[PDB]
Amino acid sequence: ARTKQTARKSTGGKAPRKQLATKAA
Amino acid sequence: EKDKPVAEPIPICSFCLGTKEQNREKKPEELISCADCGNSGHPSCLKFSPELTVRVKALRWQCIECKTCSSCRDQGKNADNMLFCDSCDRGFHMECCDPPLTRMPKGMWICQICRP
Ligand SMILES: [Zn+2]
Ligand SMILES: [Zn+2]
Ligand SMILES: [Zn+2]
Ligand SMILES: [Zn+2]
Repeated sequence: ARTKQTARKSTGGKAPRKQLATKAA
Repeated sequence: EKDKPVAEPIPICSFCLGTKEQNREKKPEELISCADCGNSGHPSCLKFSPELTVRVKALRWQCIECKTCSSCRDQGKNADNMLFCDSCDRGFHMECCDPPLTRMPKGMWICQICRP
């Protein structure tokens, strides 16, 4: 089963936010 | 869920920085977006099956961090151990399941709403 904690790990990391901001605008 | 407004979606996948026009395999793939913060992911980057993807697109879906327990509406001190339904991706604290769970379920887990 997945929990919030295990889903964080199994999904893989988010991209660097500065890079998501550079892309969001 | 029928009642709480939905945040403006961000049209960029938070995991791979692609749009609906490009996922990690250089192919178009529609995003799903958190109703509370608007952050988005490709289903393939979220590691959702096609069946789960269909179900969450029809629900007020929340991202991992925003997910609140469907029973008590809280995150709380035990938020990290909240279960995520493998059918509808709703969150439930173990102590808020019906019936309550003392231990983590093994394998795929289906919540009290999806259970026939
Ligand atoms: Zn992606
Ligand atoms: Zn969110
Ligand atoms: Zn709860
Ligand atoms: Zn469910």
